[PDB]
Amino acid sequence: LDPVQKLFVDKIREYRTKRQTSGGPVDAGPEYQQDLDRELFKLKQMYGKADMNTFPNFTFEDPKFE
Amino acid sequence: EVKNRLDYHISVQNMMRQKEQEHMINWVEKRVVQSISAQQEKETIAKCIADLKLLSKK
Amino acid sequence: TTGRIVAVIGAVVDVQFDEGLPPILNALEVQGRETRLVLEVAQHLGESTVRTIAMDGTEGLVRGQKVLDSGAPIRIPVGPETLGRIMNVIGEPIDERGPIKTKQFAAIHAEAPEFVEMSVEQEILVTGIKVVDLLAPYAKGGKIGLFGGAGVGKTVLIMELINNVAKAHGGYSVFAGVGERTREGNDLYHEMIESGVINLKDATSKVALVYGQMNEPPGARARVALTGLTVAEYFRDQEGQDVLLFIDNIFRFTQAGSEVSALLGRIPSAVGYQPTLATDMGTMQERITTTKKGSITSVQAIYVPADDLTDPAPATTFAHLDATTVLSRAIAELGIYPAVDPLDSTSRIMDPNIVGSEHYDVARGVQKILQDYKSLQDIIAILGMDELSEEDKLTVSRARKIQRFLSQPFQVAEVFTGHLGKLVPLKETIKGFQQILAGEYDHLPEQAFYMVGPIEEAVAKADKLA
Amino acid sequence: TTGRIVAVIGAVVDVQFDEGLPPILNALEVQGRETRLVLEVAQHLGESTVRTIAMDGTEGLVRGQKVLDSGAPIRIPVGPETLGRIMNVIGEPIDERGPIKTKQFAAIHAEAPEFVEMSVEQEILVTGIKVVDLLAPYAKGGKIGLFGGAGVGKTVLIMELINNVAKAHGGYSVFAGVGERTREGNDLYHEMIESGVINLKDATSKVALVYGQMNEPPGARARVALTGLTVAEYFRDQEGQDVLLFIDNIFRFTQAGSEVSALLGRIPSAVGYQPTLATDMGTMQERITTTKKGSITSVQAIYVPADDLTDPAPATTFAHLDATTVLSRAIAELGIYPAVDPLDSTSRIMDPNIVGSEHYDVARGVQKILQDYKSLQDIIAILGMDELSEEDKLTVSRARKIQRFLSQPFQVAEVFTGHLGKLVPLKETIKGFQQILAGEYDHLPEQAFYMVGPIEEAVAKADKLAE
Amino acid sequence: DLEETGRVLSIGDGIARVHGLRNVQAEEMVEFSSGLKGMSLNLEPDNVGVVVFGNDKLIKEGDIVKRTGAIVDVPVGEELLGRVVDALGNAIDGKGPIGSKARRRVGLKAPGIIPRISVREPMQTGIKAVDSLVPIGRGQRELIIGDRQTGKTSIAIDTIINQKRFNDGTDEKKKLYCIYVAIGQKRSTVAQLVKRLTDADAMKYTIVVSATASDAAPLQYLAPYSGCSMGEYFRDNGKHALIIYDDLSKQAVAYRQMSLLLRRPPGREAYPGDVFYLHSRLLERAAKMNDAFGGGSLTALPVIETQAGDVSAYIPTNVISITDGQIFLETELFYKGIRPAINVGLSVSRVGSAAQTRAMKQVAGTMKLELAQYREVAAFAQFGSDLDAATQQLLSRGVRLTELLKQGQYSPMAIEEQVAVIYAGVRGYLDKLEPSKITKFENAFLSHVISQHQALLGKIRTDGKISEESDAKLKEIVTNFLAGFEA
Repeated sequence: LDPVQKLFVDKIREYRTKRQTSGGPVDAGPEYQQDLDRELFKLKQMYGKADMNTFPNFTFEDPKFE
Repeated sequence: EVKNRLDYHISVQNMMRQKEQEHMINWVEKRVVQSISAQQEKETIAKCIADLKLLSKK
Repeated sequence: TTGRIVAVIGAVVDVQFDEGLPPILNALEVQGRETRLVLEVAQHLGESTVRTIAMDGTEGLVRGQKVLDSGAPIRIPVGPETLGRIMNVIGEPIDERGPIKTKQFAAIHAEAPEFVEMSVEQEILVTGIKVVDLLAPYAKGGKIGLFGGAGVGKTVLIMELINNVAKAHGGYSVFAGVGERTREGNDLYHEMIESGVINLKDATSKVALVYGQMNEPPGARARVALTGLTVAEYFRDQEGQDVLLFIDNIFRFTQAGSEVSALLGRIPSAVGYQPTLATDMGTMQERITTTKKGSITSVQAIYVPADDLTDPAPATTFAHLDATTVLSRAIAELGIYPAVDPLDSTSRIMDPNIVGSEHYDVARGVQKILQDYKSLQDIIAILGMDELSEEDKLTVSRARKIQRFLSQPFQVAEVFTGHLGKLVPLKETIKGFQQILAGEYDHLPEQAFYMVGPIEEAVAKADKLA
Repeated sequence: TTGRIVAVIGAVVDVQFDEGLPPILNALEVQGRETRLVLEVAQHLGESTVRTIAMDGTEGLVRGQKVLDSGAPIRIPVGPETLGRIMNVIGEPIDERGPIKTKQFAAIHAEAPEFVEMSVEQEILVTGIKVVDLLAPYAKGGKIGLFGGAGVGKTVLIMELINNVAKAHGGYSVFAGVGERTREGNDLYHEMIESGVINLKDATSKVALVYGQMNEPPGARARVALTGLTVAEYFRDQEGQDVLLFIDNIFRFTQAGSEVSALLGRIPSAVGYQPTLATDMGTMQERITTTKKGSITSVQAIYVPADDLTDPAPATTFAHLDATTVLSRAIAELGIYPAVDPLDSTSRIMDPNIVGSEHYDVARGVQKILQDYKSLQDIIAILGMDELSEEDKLTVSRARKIQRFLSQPFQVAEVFTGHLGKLVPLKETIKGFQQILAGEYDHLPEQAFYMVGPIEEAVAKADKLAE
Repeated sequence: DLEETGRVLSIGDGIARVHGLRNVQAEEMVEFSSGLKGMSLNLEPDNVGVVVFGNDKLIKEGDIVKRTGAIVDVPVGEELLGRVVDALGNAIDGKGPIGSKARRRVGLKAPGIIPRISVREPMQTGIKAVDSLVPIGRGQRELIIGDRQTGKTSIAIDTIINQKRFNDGTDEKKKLYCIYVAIGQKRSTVAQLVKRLTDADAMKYTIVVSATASDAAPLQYLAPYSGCSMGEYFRDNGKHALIIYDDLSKQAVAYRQMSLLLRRPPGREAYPGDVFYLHSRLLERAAKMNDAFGGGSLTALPVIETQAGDVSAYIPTNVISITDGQIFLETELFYKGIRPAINVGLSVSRVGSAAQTRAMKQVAGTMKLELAQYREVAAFAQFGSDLDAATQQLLSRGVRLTELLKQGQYSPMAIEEQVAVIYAGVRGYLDKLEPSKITKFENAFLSHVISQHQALLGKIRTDGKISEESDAKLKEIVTNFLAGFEA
């Protein structure tokens, strides 16, 4: 409704204020950040072990002279 | 190996945004849910549209 | 809100809450019930009256005696400080060191992990015990069912497992003493005390003991299942855990379900069984799992009901069993502690395409060898050894080495063993068997394979001899 | 009259007609029902309410909905135009050739023929299938029960009778696929077209098809039987006709009954079986007869769930039976098609007179030996074999030959058999056993008798095997 | 706006006696307050017996039950081919939302004879044994009866996987939309399964309707009918649907329980019998349609999981009597390591032939038979018996053939390979070889022919029928290959 779009406005306002700022997450404090870190570790194992932000190097192979 | 790096960042931002979205949402809604007696006329528009039901259903 | 005793017929108390309509499973505390007389709302009968089930005994029941709805299920302390605390079902100590001192509480129903929560393809939990790992390699999250030798140090083995794993990987434990004798819980108690896997001065009390014993009203015992789950979920999600969840003997829980079924006016079913037997289970089981939160890995003492299984429940259970333990007297009889039988230490997920033939075949070779050897054992039983092919003789010896190699000392029972225990790293174990299988050591003391840890230590043990 | 749906608790549609309560068996038509929704009045429940049965689905019903009592049972066209037409229970096409137009109409109930109305004594019919005749020497116009488990070749078997025999008897037939597994009913159908046993060119399509399938409510399933009966009764009485009445499966009727009983507010008595198991069935079976105006030769499929016969239902069934075709899972499993339990598959009209003594005796000898053999199974089962009288040894084998000989390949189900199946003119059969008995074959391998027709040929078959 | 609502007259047991709304439609799906659905089964005057889909710990007394005013429908559409949903037809996959914004009545009748047609369709599973020995077309009800991950479940999986090629193919006229209605299989179980499917991404042509182990029984109950409706759509959109009903046994429990909770008593085996009707009606909707339905099919592979092999049990008997055959699977063989663990003495397709090719007939006729006999001599002859050469041969060969139908779990195949390798064996190309190495041979052989004689294979596929030349080519290919297999 339109008296219920009066509430919808309210939320839209808070979203921008946060996004162009942050306090933790604006409304979240350390608590968010801490939770992430618990999920973030387990995902490394699911996703590999390193190179997550940096291109993988490679190596090349050899033989036996016969 | 190239994919593995990227999709982690995407996935984290996605889940992170939902854990912002929910957390802001409940906090905003749990703060501001008060002005219904201050503006009655959300039930007056209920009775307005509700009269356009009580008339305009049949 | 308050309720009234409107009807008491035994521990079914129909309480008319004279002003409340709290949903089913809302926990009620009866007022004037000094002892926490929880009634669990069971049915909304109408008339603001609910059928509740008293979960504490009935006495002194004033007609219209006052009940105050606790309005949600039992909320119970959930928090690590429980490890080292024996609570009854209600989450009250029965370790009696005042209360248990969490703050994080939980209403005692928890719900299934869902698809989105999953961690889709499971993972073996490994103990480092030869028998376990090999024969029924455990799955983290898996519900494993213990048919097993009584008083053989079943529990001890379990302690040892806890020791091996819950120590190793930082798993914790919850013990749900389902249908336990006060005596048996005692037995455990000291066993744990003694073992120092409960430590009433250390957080190396790694186990919260939750007891839902016979002597309780059904409801409590019935519900102790949900409860126990609720704790482990606390550890699981919160403490990230891979929990070992002992629910022992879940069967009696089940019994309790049925017991009430009748007395819930419900038809239970044929064989007595609540017809919901499966759903009860299902819902329970589905809480127990592996997720993106860790695992609640379930070590479940499971009675062979009426030594039959026809009786639906275990039949269902089979679904709910995923890795199976029959702890075995024969093995025990052979003096072998580990006393497990391999042909029972199986997993429905133990299949080669479905886990792997490294286990399955190295084992098949082994299981073959032992059984084949068993086939010879009858032959030999008549003939002696002589007659056989040497290869058979070898295999017998090997089978036997392997066997012996399964004998594994106990840390937790130096009192029994006079030894420290051992653990065996799985690769090394297997490798071990590859060696014996390879016949490599079959020129060595076979009885050096007896009571050791690493296969190397069996080898080592051979050497000092010859 | 109009009634209002007062309760529909399932397809028990509880109707209150305020507009009296005219008798039970009143068919009600529910008004406002997309399907013309027949309710059969069952109880005047009291106070302007009747308990009725929906036989159809219960859709859209608003409790109150008007039902206009059609005031009498379902009236359906009956008579010859139904032949070659596939009818539903509500005596309405599913031929999908539109209406049937044989203007005698009927309430699907009909009531049992008086004592005088019975053809007093019936006389052996035959089929030519050794096993069949032998054990159940067919009765003209009898009600033959097929106790039988789960269409394993059961269904094939019944067909097989139909094929050899229902063909062999020229005159009209009624086929009632009750609870019928529509897929096979399709097949059968298509076959009848194919065979020209149904022809969309004549009602000389010797079979009128009635199907009252298992996607139907019980109410339908229960009642289709009555329907089929009413019709065949038309042909019997009216048209003379040895109507061959295929019921596949009466069980589903019964089944339909038992299921409702609970819902009928009754006790669904032992085994869940309704109290009234007997009366409904009995009265029904008693409707079936060979009157003095003809025969309804009824081959009545009897599913026997888990084949238990001790089971009240079959227990009852026997009372009405004339020839029992007992299919033996035990036999069947040996791959045998025929599947029969022979010494259960019977016809009461075992006679040195009627079957003549030749058959009779031969059979009795046979019956005996098999029975004896039967004794031996138990013995060998537990005692291995091997130290017995060697005569027994012989018989054991013989019995197996006999057995085997009783086995016949399938003549329609080359699809199942990879053989054609045969028929054995009765004397070659009597003779047959006499021959085996004569040991004429019995210095031979046992193999050949399997899946055979005439005994000579079994010998022929022996020869090829004697290689 | 009490003018679309009622109050829960009593609730207990997820059994809602529902007050009011006497406007109710028969078979109306209603919605309770909680987003929970129920169905107004029983119109009692003063209440509505409403089955609760879900739970009433999520409810309290007097709760408003609001009409949904709808007779049960399920969302229907093809995007579900590419979805796992709950019974309500909601993404338990959670992918996104259903693409299905069509709805379809779940209670649609099984059409008539005339609205149907027999089979001539074949359908494949890539399981040699299956397609051959219980050769199955489409429409067909075939009971899979079997035990604890005997691949019991697997069996369906490989089959589905097999259809992948077809879904990668053009056999649209045969395009098999697979519905695996998963009843009672826990979330985990499903998780594995689904995952496997994902990987196979058969899922693109697949609905997985999942009512896990946990479920509210009516959901579990409902789920197949649901699956069924969805598949009927496909069938009816000409397509060929394959529904795997997995398993109605569990459903039966759920229902029974439901009945009993409805206080409605049961019969035999304590089981109320209209679960037969239930299923029968459910399964009757499994059919092979005429042309009007675009020739549709819904092939039903119901699963009932044996326990104890007491087929004797009412419910199996029932199902048998409904089905158009069964694949009985034997566990012992499984322990023996044998997947397929079948006992095809206990497996039948009384149909069989509607699904068959001469290629297949040409090897299979003999084989089926050979196996029969082989089995027979497995069964009587030597195991500690006689040593007649004939039979001994039959055994050797037979034994061979046995392995040859023995198929790994996760191993569906192309038919031509199968006929090919089978042919090889049929024609006795391996008696001269010991059983294990057949397997080796086959793999190798297979890859060989795939490589070179893809030509020949191609052709063999093409004509659908091995040809004498081919036979020779094949023969040669094999003999030589074989020759290679040794040397």
